[PDB]
Amino acid sequence: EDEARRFHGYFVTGTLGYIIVAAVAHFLAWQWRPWF
Amino acid sequence: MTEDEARRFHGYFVTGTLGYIIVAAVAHFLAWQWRPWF
Amino acid sequence: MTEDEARRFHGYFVTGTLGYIIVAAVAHFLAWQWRPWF
Amino acid sequence: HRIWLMFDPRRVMVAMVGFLAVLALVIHFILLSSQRYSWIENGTLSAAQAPVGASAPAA
Amino acid sequence: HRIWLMFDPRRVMVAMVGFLAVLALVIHFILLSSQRYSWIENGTLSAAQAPVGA
Amino acid sequence: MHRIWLMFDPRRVMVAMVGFLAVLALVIHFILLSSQRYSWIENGTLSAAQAPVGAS
Amino acid sequence: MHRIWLMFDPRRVMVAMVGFLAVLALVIHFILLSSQRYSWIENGTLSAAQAPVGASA
Amino acid sequence: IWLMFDPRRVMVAMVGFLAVLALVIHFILLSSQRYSWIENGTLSAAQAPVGAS
Amino acid sequence: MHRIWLMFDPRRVMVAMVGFLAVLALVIHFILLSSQRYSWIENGTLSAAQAPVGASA
Amino acid sequence: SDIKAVPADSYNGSALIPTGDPMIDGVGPSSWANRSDTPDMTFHNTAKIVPMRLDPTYSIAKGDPDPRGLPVVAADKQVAGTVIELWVNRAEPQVTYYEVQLTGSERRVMLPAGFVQWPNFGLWGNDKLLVKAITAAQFANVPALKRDDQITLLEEDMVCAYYAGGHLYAMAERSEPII
Amino acid sequence: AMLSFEKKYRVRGGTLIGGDLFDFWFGPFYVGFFGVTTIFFVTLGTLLCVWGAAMGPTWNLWQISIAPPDLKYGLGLAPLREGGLWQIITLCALGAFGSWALRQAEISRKLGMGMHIPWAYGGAVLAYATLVVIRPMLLGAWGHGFPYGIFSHLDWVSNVGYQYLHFHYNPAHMIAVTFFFTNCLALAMHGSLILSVTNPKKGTPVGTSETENVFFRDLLGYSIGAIGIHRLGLFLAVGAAVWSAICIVISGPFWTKGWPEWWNWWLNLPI
Amino acid sequence: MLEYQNLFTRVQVRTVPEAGIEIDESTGTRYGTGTFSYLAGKFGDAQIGPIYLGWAGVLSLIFGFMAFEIIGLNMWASVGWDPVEFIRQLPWLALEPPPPQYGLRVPPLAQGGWYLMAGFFLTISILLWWVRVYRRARALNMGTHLPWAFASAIFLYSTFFFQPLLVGSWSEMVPFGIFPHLDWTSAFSIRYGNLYYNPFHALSIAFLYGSAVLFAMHGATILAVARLGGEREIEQITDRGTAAERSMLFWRWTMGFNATMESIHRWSWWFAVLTTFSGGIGILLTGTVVDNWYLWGVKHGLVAPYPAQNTLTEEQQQLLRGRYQGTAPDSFPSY
Amino acid sequence: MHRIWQGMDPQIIMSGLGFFLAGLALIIHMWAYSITGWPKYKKAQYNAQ
Amino acid sequence: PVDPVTGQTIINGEPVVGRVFIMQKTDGTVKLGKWQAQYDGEPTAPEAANV
Amino acid sequence: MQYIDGAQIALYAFWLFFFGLIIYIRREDKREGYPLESPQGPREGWPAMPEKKTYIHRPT
Ligand SMILES: CCCCCCCCCCCCCC(=O)OC[C@H](COP(=O)(O)OCC(O)COP(=O)(O)OC[C@@H](COC(=O)CCCCCCCCCCCCC)OC(=O)CCCCCCCCCCCCC)OC(=O)CCCCCCCCCCCCC
Ligand SMILES: CCCCCCCCCCCCCC(=O)OC[C@H](COP(=O)(O)OCC(O)COP(=O)(O)OC[C@@H](COC(=O)CCCCCCCCCCCCC)OC(=O)CCCCCCCCCCCCC)OC(=O)CCCCCCCCCCCCC
Ligand code: BCL
Ligand code: BCL
Ligand SMILES: CC[C@H]1c2cc3[nH]c4c(c3C)C(=O)[C@H](C(=O)OC)c4c3nc(cc4[nH]c(cc(n2)[C@@H]1C)c(C(C)=O)c4C)[C@@H](C)[C@@H]3CCC(=O)OC/C=C(\C)CCC[C@H](C)CCC[C@H](C)CCCC(C)C
Ligand SMILES: CC(C)=CCC/C(C)=C/CC/C(C)=C/CC/C(C)=C/CC/C(C)=C/CC/C(C)=C/CC/C(C)=C/CC/C(C)=C/CC1=C(C)C(=O)c2ccccc2C1=O
Ligand SMILES: COC(C)(C)C/C=C/C(C)=C/C=C/C(C=O)=C/C=C/C(C)=C/C=C/C=C(C)/C=C/C=C(\C)CC/C=C(C)/C=C/C=C(\C)C(=O)O
Ligand SMILES: COC(C)(C)C/C=C/C(C)=C/C=C/C(C=O)=C/C=C/C(C)=C/C=C/C=C(C)/C=C/C=C(\C)CC/C=C(C)/C=C/C=C(\C)C(=O)O
Ligand SMILES: COC(C)(C)C/C=C/C(C)=C/C=C/C(C=O)=C/C=C/C(C)=C/C=C/C=C(C)/C=C/C=C(\C)CC/C=C(C)/C=C\C=C(/C)C(=O)O
Ligand SMILES: COC(C)(C)C/C=C/C(C)=C/C=C/C(C)=C/C=C/C(C)=C/C=C\C=C(C)\C=C\C=C(C)\C=C\C=C(C)\C=C\CC(C)(C)OC
Ligand SMILES: CCCCCCCCCCCCO[C@@H]1O[C@H](CO)[C@@H](O[C@H]2O[C@H](CO)[C@@H](O)[C@H](O)[C@H]2O)[C@H](O)[C@H]1O
Ligand SMILES: [Fe+3]
Repeated sequence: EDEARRFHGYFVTGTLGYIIVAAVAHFLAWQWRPWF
Repeated sequence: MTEDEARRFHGYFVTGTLGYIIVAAVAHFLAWQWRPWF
Repeated sequence: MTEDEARRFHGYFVTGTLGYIIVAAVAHFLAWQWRPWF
Repeated sequence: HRIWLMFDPRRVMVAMVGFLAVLALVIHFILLSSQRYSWIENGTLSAAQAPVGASAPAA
Repeated sequence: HRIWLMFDPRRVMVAMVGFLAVLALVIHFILLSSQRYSWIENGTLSAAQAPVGA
Repeated sequence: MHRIWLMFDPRRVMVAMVGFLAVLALVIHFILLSSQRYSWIENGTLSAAQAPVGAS
Repeated sequence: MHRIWLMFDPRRVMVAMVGFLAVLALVIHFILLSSQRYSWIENGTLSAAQAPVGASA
Repeated sequence: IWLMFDPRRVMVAMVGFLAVLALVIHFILLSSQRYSWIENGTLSAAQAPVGAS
Repeated sequence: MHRIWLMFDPRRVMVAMVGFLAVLALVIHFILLSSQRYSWIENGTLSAAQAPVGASA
Repeated sequence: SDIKAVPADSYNGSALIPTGDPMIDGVGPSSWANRSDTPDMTFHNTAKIVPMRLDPTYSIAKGDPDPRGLPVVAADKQVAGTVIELWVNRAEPQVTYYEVQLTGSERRVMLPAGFVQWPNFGLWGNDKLLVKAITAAQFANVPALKRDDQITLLEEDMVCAYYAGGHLYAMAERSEPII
Repeated sequence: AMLSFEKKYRVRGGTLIGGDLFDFWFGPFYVGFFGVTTIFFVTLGTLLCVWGAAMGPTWNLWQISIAPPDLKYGLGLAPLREGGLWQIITLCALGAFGSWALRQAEISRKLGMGMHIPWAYGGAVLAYATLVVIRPMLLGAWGHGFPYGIFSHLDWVSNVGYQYLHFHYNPAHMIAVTFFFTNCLALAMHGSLILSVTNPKKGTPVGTSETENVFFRDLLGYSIGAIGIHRLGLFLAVGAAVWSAICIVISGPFWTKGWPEWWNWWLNLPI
Repeated sequence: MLEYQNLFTRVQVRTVPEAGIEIDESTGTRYGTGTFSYLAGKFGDAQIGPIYLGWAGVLSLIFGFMAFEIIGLNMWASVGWDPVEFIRQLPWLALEPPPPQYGLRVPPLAQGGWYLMAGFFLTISILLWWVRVYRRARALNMGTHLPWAFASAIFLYSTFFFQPLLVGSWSEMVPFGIFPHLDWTSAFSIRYGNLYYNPFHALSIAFLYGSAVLFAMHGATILAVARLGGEREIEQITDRGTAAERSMLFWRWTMGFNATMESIHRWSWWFAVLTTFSGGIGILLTGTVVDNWYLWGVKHGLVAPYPAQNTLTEEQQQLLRGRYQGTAPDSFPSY
Repeated sequence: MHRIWQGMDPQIIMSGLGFFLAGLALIIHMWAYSITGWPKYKKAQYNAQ
Repeated sequence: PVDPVTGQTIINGEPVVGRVFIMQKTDGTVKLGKWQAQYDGEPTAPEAANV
Repeated sequence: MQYIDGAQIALYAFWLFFFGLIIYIRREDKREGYPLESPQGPREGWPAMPEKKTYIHRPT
């Protein structure tokens, strides 16, 4: 369906944005107080 | 619900979300000046 | 529930709230004379 | 003034009387529980002998 | 007055009698167990001899 | 800006707003009453220099 | 963003997000109030140098 | 791809799981000694607590 | 080994296995967290030579 | 369209006031649900609720009074009729209905067994059937059945609803507050 | 909002106190005179509970405790800060529970139903009243009641139980515990039976009322009726509360020694 | 005078006893034809009908009777085989677990061996009864909800075996006795520091009270609409009548939300099952993860503060320290 | 080699690229702050006097 | 400190009008802390069992 | 770690399961009598309406 191809693009973009905003957060926390 | 009303609602919803986040950012700036947590 | 019939109840309600608040203000003045809280 | 078309005046009156009764009783009871304003026991004290609370760690 | 057109007298006065009785009982009972106004025990004391909370 | 009243009717909004505001006000007043610095029924008449402060 | 309101009810989303944000704000404010460093009702007048700090190694 | 799973249910479940997991991790960190950031967040990495050897 | 999907519903199998795998991951992570040697939140900064070891008998 | 009840006022949440007779109109506690117009069946595809005359195997346990030939006293302490037949539930053996012949006869009405009380809670002499909900005059308005050998679920609900609604709509002092 | 079938049932009449004034619906709730009274008592009692929490040393939900007065104030209204607040909260709770029962009676009188639900709730109300009114009156002090706190009332239960050395030996406590356990067992059986008949083995039709009786007759040899199981559940659940009230009201007012010693009568039978 | 409360039935109707739905009878059969009890018919159904017996039921009966016989004979031997003392002291008698010093090793026959035999046989019979319940359910094409509720009950029962195994001693098991098993309950709470502060114990208490609440509510609701045909819940579920509609509306108007005629039984099922499930978890956690529940409650902020009732001096704190309980004296000293 | 774009909304590509570049720039800026010792030394200069 | 002339309580160098009392919560209760602090003032740990 | 212990972890696992169970039972509670009747249109609380469920009947 066309729907499962237009919705999919926005879902993938949102997932990527969320994941790598989380990556920024983890890098900040590592600089502040590393856990390893 | 059709496309036009969805667009008109989306504009206001996005503006409200971003404005609320900006106001919370100012609140966090004030709290940081008062007593920083890092 | 006409306009003419809501206006009357609004007048009495506003006068009653007026009077109640003023009488309570007098009570607080008397209580302040007896034992102030600030 | 047209608020009485959206709300029943009778129900509003009952609700307001109930709310004011509860608030008045709660405030009078809170004051009765206090030390400075337990007027049944210490109402005859002047304002210069009425209790005033102070901090324990700073005492 | 027109309030009796909005509120039935029979119901209103029964409710007010109940509330008034409850309030009077609560006040009398609060006074009865206080130190200053325990009139069943210390009602014969004068106003100078009556207890005063510190 | 008035179209919100076409999505949320005024009656329910006013009832919810009144209830939430009352609960929040009572909660804040009670939190202040339970504290040492703002127990105004007891201290109340103390000046700002005499009021309690939390430990450093 | 293209088809999020034909697919999700705006009224439902508004009510749910208002409830979630109210609960989260209450939880954060209460966590801060329960702490020692950020018990602002009692020690809010302290400067940042006098505020309590947790124990160090 | 998104034909055998009803994207709506997927999104609600994913949001709920992510919120629960984030709350759990944040609270576990808040209950620890090394990462009790409300109280000891101003300490440097050298002054932060470390578990016993 | 392919014709199991005409014999087992793919959707129910995937839901069951994702649930089982998530439960297993949580259980293992929490067991490791409750141990002495792998309490990585507290002692993750220790080197492998300073990490706790069970009593040698 | 079939809700014979006008709102008291325009404020939402207000109670409705029936226009005609609530008992037959079907409003308030006199209302019934539109169930299927087929009889209730047993495990063997037989009518579940049947008169005792249609099944000779059933009987009345020794020790229990026989309600047949007993007067049925109504809410107004007026005898409305006499019991002439018992409808029983075949799946679960119990008394479910009482067929009552009217004082003027010529017709019969169904009386649910759950609305029937016995004198002295069935401890002392049981010589009359007490029905506190409906008065004697209203027994003539109990909805009739299509057949005399089976009763559908719709008729079941209709009869039960009519009898239940008379705990509020029989007299005038019943729908009115005690003070 | 309203259910699909709700509208035809929302009519006037059936109230005990009041008329058309208190005969409306606030959202899904029905408001009567006793609904208004319930709101009044609930609000006053809850606000006084919050005040008692504010007076105490903590805001922790588990540790909040509003305690009854000392025994020395016997049957008198103690000072508010020394247990009188507990007494006022108790009065509010009694009013609220009575109003809840009467409002339920009004609602059942409006749908054409029987009066069973208010009377069933009356058993729990009677147990609470025995705890805070009847037993403290017989013992002669309001300080015999239990404190209002999530875990402090557990401490009260523990100490009151050990006031009689071994509270397990209370015969009425044993009967009440049996009632509770049998009620839980019967509830599990009834829920399972109904669900298994309406949700049978996949591919098979929905079972009938004879299937229930046949199953329980095959398993236990006896099957109580469809009406019988509901009668039994009501009797078990309400009797648990009634026997709880009996068990607590005999400890202190009637028996002051250790409960095990009470079994002397059984060991001293003439046989 | 009063409305018919549907509490008792005045007119009973008799018929030929119901033989039962045709079921497979290759491994077991139905015994009896079906008799009628008048007193039982007053309150509910009157037929004391046939009972099915098969492999699992017979085996369960044999094992359970063996456990019952072992328990009873040990109780009888504990009073010196006196029948008068056996009946008089029956609530105080017990079959006692082994001594603590044996751990998990087999004890002497007169000092806990009989206890373990009886426990094993009782466990086997309970599991065989579970199999019988499952088979009786599936023979009538019903769902297996009752088997999985009985499984929750069995889980709580099996924690009384698994917790003593986890702490490492059969002495911690529950004795077979009316009063002594209550003694064990009290001593278990005392030993591990006030089981009131076990969160899963509090949870299971909440579910037990809620089961009583739910059954009172459901029974009163169905009895209140039985005049409208409400007790026939299957038909009210598959064809919703006015009784189900009124039952829903009563609770919707009362507490603002409601269930359906079918999902109220889901509520009941889950409350009853959770009562034993959370309790079993709480028992399994005791003595293995937490040894003092009051101290766990203090750690997690569960314990309300009270003013100190006593203060101890420096020498009193050393003096008032005691000693952990040890073994009983095996000699009668002469002084 | 321009046909990879066929079938994709350009705005989605630009949004994903912007997210990538924002996160990468933030991470590498923090990395470089730690490596170079800036602005710590200049901040120390302006706070010492 | 108390003013030796007017008999008035002084708080941070300021006199107070009234009878100053030290505020406390209900019946002088204090929130509990760590579980290990439950043994401050209690007797030391009991000795090992006699077996 | 030190503050976290097995009883706490198990308790929060139970809380999560209990909330999921309450959601499921509330989903079942709306199988009859929904959607609600309101002037603003059809109404569904949380959780939303479930899919239509049909039963199986024996042939005649
Ligand atoms: C735990 C889970 C939670 C869960 C919480 C979240 C979920 C809640 C779900 C609740 C059920 C479903 C929703 C629903 O239908 O709700 C009913 C109502 C819509 O009602 P409706 O369908 O329009 O039907 C109303 C109809 O009956 C018409 O009523 P009318 O408008 O004529 O008036 C009825 C009432 C109100 O009277 C008014 O005048 C209303 C406006 C003024 C209110 C305050 C008046 C008092 C003075 C100021 C106080 C305030 C001053 C600041 O009139 C009555 O008589 C009814 C009330 C009782 C009166 C007797 C008692 C008197 C004493 C009361 C003392 C205490 C209260 C003050 O809906 C709404 O209002 C929508 C918004 C939701 C409201 C509740 C929000 C609660 C927020 C709580 C936040 C904190 C949580 C911890
Ligand atoms: C002695 C030791 C034991 C001691 C303690 C023992 C406790 C026992 C607990 C038992 C729980 C279920 C109770 C029950 O209703 O049983 C009846 C049913 C038998 O029914 P039937 O004879 O087949 O009848 C057929 C039909 O009538 C069933 O209809 P009914 O209405 O009874 O059941 C409705 C079904 C509908 O199923 C669905 O819609 C499919 C999806 C169900 C959920 C799947 C995922 C669950 C989570 C997985 C991770 C779970 C991780 C924990 O529904 C049910 O039976 C249960 C409905 C859900 C109940 C609440 C779930 C809440 C979950 C919250 C999660 C957290 C959210 C934040 O028995 C069953 O076992 C049903 C399930 C049978 C299929 C296998 C399921 C498991 C497959 C994977 C393991 C395979 C073996 C190794
Ligand atoms: C020690 C390191 C050196 C230095 C070395 C370099 C080098 C080497 C390079 C840069 C580059 C750049 N540097 Mg640098 N840089 C320094 C200090 C700074 C400072 C500063 C005030 O300290 C600033 C503002 C900048 C700015 C910049 C950018 C113009 C540019 C990266 C662009 C890009 O792709 O963005 C990403 C593009 C976007 C559209 C996203 C921007 C995202 C923002 C930053 C995210 C945070 C804000 C957030 C959205 C706000 C809303 C949310 C909340 C409400 C708060 N530099 C110091 C002196 N910098 C790079 C470049 O291209 O230079 C020409 C590069 O290679
Ligand atoms: C001083 C005593 C302690 C205490 C110690 C304990 C202990 C110890 C336990 C409980 C447990 C429970 N307690 Mg207690 N409890 C106290 C105070 C209370 C109070 C109160 C008002 O004070 C209440 C209401 C409760 C209530 C509860 C229940 C919620 C729970 C048990 C459910 C249950 O048994 O189902 C009944 C179900 C079963 C017993 C399951 C097994 C049934 C089996 C399958 C049946 C087999 C029958 C067999 C075939 C028959 C024949 C035998 C013949 C010999 C052949 N406790 C205090 C604090 N409590 C239990 C629990 O779960 O705790 C977490 C538990 O073990
Ligand atoms: C949801 C949890 C609740 C629950 C659920 C539950 N229990 C269940 C079930 C369910 C759903 C069943 O399916 C199952 C059952 O069949 O119930 C009818 C069962 C059951 N719950 C039982 C009991 C029970 N349940 C309890 C508790 C509860 N069960 C919880 C509250 C308790 C308590 C409170 O302690 C008990 C005692 C049984 C009735 C039954 C399981 C039967 C079983 O396993 O039997 C095995 C068989 C034997 C042990 C044979 C014994 C034979 C005789 C007892 C001895 C010999 C007698 C002699 C012949 C005559 C007399 C002596 C002579 C000298 C006179
Ligand atoms: C013959 C024989 C053998 C007898 C043996 C029986 C024996 C021995 C029994 C023991 C006897 C003894 C001594 C026991 C004492 C029993 C007592 C004290 C009896 C109480 C009588 C009784 C019926 C109980 C309660 C009375 C009731 C129901 C009161 C209601 C009165 C009424 C209708 C008025 C409404 C006002 C009320 C109820 C007040 C609450 C109320 C208040 C106060 C508002 O301000 C308010 C404002 C706005 C909105 C709402 C409210 C609101 O709800
Ligand atoms: C102690 O530390 C712990 C706490 C443990 C760690 C924390 C952990 C966690 C997990 C935190 C979670 C954070 C989080 C997750 O992302 C938080 C997520 C936050 C989010 C998304 C906020 C978004 C808010 C958006 C708002 C307010 C929008 C408002 C819109 C308005 C006002 C306009 C609408 C009006 C209209 C449209 C009218 C027109 C009508 C029209 C036209 C009409 O109707 O016609
Ligand atoms: C310890 O500290 C804590 C406690 C914590 C701190 C507390 C904090 C808080 C939260 C305080 C809240 C305060 C508050 C607001 O929220 C308080 C709000 C007060 C208000 C609004 C009071 C209003 C009173 C109104 C009155 C009395 C009106 C009477 C009207 C009359 C008599 C007219 C009727 C006449 C009629 C009918 C005849 C005409 C009929 C006609 C013509 C007809 O018949 O038609
Ligand atoms: C102590 O340590 C312990 C904790 C124990 C160790 C931990 C262990 C474990 C088990 C960790 C688990 C990790 C994990 C996996 O399990 C982690 C999994 C993470 C994942 C996958 C995250 C993905 C997030 C995706 C998001 C946010 C997407 C948002 C999408 C948006 C905004 C776009 C929506 C809008 C659209 C599409 C518009 C069109 C709609 C249209 C057209 C329409 O709808 O019609
Ligand atoms: C006429 O007299 C005779 C003697 C002929 C018959 C009369 C009998 C009478 C009067 C019997 C009376 C019985 C009574 C009063 C019984 C009371 C029982 C009670 C109250 C029991 C309560 C609780 C008991 C519990 C919870 C016991 C649980 C035991 C468990 C879980 C044991 C498990 C053991 C296992 C699995 C053992 C395994 C064997 C291993 C593997 C360890 O082998 C080495
Ligand atoms: C082994 C011994 C026998 C065990 C079984 C005993 C069976 C009988 C006891 C259980 C039933 C007791 O029966 C009980 O009767 C009393 C009247 O006294 C009823 O009434 C009681 O509760 C109601 C509820 O509000 C109160 O209004 C009333 O004042 C009070 O007496 C109870 O609702 C009913 O539960
Ligand atoms: Fe039922």
